[PDB]
Amino acid sequence: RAQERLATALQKLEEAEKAADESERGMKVIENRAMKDEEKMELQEMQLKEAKHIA
Amino acid sequence: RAQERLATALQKLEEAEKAADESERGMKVIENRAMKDEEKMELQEMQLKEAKHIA
Amino acid sequence: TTALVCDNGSGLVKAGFAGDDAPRAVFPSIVGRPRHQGVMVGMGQKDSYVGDEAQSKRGILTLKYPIEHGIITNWDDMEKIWHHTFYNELRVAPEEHPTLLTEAPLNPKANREKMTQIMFETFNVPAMYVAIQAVLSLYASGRTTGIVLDSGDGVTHNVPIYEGYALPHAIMRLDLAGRDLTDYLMKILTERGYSFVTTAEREIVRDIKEKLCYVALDFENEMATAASSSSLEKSYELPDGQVITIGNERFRCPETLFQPSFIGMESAGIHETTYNSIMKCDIDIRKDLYANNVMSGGTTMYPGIADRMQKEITALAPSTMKIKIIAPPERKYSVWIGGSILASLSTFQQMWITKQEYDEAGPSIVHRKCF
Amino acid sequence: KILTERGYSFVTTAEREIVRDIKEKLCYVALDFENEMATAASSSSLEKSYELPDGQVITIGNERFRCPETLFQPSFIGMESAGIHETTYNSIMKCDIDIRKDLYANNVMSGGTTMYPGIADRMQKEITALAPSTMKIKIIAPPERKYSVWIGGSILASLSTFQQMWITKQEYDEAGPSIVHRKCF
Amino acid sequence: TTALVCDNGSGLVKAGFAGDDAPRAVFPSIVGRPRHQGVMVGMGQKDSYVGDEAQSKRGILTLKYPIEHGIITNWDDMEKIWHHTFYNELRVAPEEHPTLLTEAPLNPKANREKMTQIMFETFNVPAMYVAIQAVLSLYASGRTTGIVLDSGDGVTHNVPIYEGYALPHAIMRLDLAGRDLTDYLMKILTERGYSFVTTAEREIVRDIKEKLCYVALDFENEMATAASSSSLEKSYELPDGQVITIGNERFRCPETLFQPSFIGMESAGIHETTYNSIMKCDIDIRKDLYANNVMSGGTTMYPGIADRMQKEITALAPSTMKIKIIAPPERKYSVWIGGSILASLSTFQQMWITKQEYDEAGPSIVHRKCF
Ligand SMILES: Nc1ncnc2c1ncn2[C@@H]1O[C@H](COP(=O)(O)OP(=O)(O)O)[C@@H](O)[C@H]1O
Ligand SMILES: Nc1ncnc2c1ncn2[C@@H]1O[C@H](COP(=O)(O)OP(=O)(O)O)[C@@H](O)[C@H]1O
Repeated sequence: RAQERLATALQKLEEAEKAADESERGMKVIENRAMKDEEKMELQEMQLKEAKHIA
Repeated sequence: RAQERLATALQKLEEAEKAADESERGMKVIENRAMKDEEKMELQEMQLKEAKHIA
Repeated sequence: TTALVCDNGSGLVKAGFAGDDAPRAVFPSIVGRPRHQGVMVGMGQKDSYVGDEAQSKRGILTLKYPIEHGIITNWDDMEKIWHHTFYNELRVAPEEHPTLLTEAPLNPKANREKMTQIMFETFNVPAMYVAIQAVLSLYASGRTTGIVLDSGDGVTHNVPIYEGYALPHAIMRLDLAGRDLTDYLMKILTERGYSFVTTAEREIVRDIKEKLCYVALDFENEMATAASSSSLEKSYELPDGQVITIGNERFRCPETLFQPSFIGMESAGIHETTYNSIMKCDIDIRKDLYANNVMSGGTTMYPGIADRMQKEITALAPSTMKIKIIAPPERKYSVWIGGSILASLSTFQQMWITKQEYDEAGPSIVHRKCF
Repeated sequence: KILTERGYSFVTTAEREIVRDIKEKLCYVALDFENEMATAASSSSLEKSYELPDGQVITIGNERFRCPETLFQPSFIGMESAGIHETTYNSIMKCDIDIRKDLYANNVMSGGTTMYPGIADRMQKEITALAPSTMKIKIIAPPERKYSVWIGGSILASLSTFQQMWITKQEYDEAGPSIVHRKCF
Repeated sequence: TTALVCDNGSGLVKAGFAGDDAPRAVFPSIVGRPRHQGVMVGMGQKDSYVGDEAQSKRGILTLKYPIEHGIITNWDDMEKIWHHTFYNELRVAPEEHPTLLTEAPLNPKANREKMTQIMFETFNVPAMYVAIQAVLSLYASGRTTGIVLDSGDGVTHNVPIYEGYALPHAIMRLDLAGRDLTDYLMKILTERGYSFVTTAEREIVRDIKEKLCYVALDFENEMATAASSSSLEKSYELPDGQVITIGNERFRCPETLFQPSFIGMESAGIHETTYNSIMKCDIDIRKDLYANNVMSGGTTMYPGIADRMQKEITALAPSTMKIKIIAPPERKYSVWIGGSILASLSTFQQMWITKQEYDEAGPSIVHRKCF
């Protein structure tokens, strides 16, 4: 049984590491999109201001 | 050594899962924020439009 | 005809029809009354709102949950709640519908009795029945053994069941639940400068708790971390702007469930009461109970609670025992789901309490095996 | 536990002492459980009040004899073993047959838990129902029995034929704590 | 050497040396600045008066209490206050004097932190310490148990203490105090035609309150009486003659403390928060707490407040409990007195926060048990 749960711990360990790797390049792309939303909100907020002023 | 490496696998699995899931909470909230900034851009470019209209 | 399944609880009323897959109507179990005088004649303001109506009119009301810790204190507000449920949320004449009702274990018998009496007199149901929330929660999980840890908004009980048999002497009720966590959060939120005192803004604090809080896998490490870095701070928008930020609080608040000393209580933590309830049962059924720790109720919906719970109860139990924690993703409604399942049986259709039988034997009938 | 079903909740280790006082004052054994249950159901001549350390008097009825009844029906607390009377009778029956009459006649009773109003009478009734009919059942229940252990201890220690059963410091130094199990008992 | 005891509070700063019997210097904690321009050259008018100087120059200034509800908001005015205290009210070099500071419970931790930091940097004390006003108020009354109801000018808290132990989970802070009563009096004084709007004449109203108001043992009877007769009207002469009269107001104003609804607040009255704080405490210590309701702070100096308070809290408590209200005749300074007592101890002389220790550990040291 030691060999059994060793093998299980091993495999499940690496697959959960791979799942974390999926979630973490996902977190990389989502923080990239976070900065995307930062710059988009910045630009659009600026143009909102100039719109209000000109109006 | 089976049980010691098994304990290593357990703690690693667990902390990696918690990291994956906190990044998952982060991805939830950033998808939310992304849609948020999306409709933000929509409405504020729109008020820019009507500002240009009446301008 | 179909039966109704109204799970009162504190904080949230959950009603629906037996056999459905989820409670149809869900609304906060509060009653509000205006606390100013009103000046616009012809507005015809009613005198007491209820449910989501009150939750929306919060700004000018004073809200009062009519259930404190599983027990019903204001009976008139409770009757208002029930009447509003039946006639607006479900829009159903309760005269031709057996209704299922739930209550925590170890409650004042007068509570259950008066519940039965009001049900049969005011609303005049054809039949009714009162069930233990934890048994229903086990039903909804497809199990037949295992201890269940329900933790709603007012109370928190453990019920060990094995092969459908309950061990009553090992039931552990504990009066620490979501309302207490909300209050402790209101308290520790002062030390940043935020002051919520009104019964209205207690709801704001409840929302903050449901959104930002989480359980820490290791309290000391998270404390030291939040001290060093600032990667734990998150912001929040109040109903009038003025975004606020909370750090340490996010995991200090629900930590109470494991260290009740934070709010001055003396009883042991959640993991401790669970383990004790296990140890009270006979030795032959302890492995299965270790394997089948069900969890229900809205308070068990914190990000990370199952992992911390497993860690602790593993630290307490022997090493050669497999600890598992059954935490479904819809566990908030597990009690109502189990109630629907049970009421949908036919081997159950002879356990109801018939109006005639009540008229024959009085409210004392409930404690009898017409349970 | 059973005080909850009236609305009274004591959970603190402090107020466990309050509950112990309530038990020592109001509880009592009932000669016939079913009759007393039916009686408490019908009338209210059994309710007695009690003032807590902050006023707010409480009242208990059925509990007064539900609580100490456990000793005769341990199932109330989930234990499986037999009741007090039953274990007494069994202990009798395990003894040799020639000494059972005297044991029937000399049921001594001590300790503070045997200080309930009525416990001796119920005890006698039960153990009489178990034993044969031609045996005399008696129950020695002194009024100071709560201290009978200490009293007997003083009596024994005051003997002189006992002054050679002690365990001397020198002897223990010579033979280690294993000496106790030896006939230096 | 001697220790300093500065009890900031709102409304009134009171300072003195440890071991003394009463605070040497007592002056209003306000800062004034001229709001006109001034035309006489060579007059050399300074730019901001402080304390009694400002209270005398009221006519041409704009006064601004730098403490709102126990919390410090304008830190520069607070530093001005402290500096003026040390260098003019006491004529003492603060470099060689450990100072004792007070604050209400449940305050922003940043407040106390910045307090410590400024104390060690600007004034450069050798050591200091921050104490809870209510604990000191208990010290000054020779007690060691009993709940204390401090109510200064900005905040109002109850702190149940037993045998020298404090039960923090039962502390009840409430943000209704003398300033709010002053404002409510300013408001209801309009309905006689008297209009006070300036920050100067707010002080006039404060004096009117301190002189003519009182608590009514029974509100309805006193209302009906003032309606029928006129034996309750008393007059008062403003700083320019034009005597005024007030009737109903005399007891309508301080009644707020028992019916906070008068000013739109939702919390329960003073007696109610007291009784609730009692009930939150363990049952074994409730009789002593009932018997030792200490009071302090200037707001508890209304003629009749102790009798009304006893009446109410007796109506709430069981009948077989002895209610007593310890209301000394000097209770306004009980906090400072207790502070002097404590600072004068020697078993206390190792609880200070040494400047070396602070330099070693930074302002975060205060929350640490160097409390
Ligand atoms: N996502 C969440 N995280 C933490 N706590 C929650 C969450 N959702 C709800 N709660 C808490 O759970 C309570 C609802 O639990 P519920 O099962 O409805 O109680 P009851 O059974 O008494 O109705 C709410 O009062 C809320 O404070
Ligand atoms: N005789 C009195 N009657 C009623 N209220 C008073 C009286 N004297 C002072 N006060 C009020 O009490 C306040 C002073 O309380 P104090 O203990 O100085 O508060 P703090 O502790 O915040 O300095 C003043 O603002 C005043 O309004």
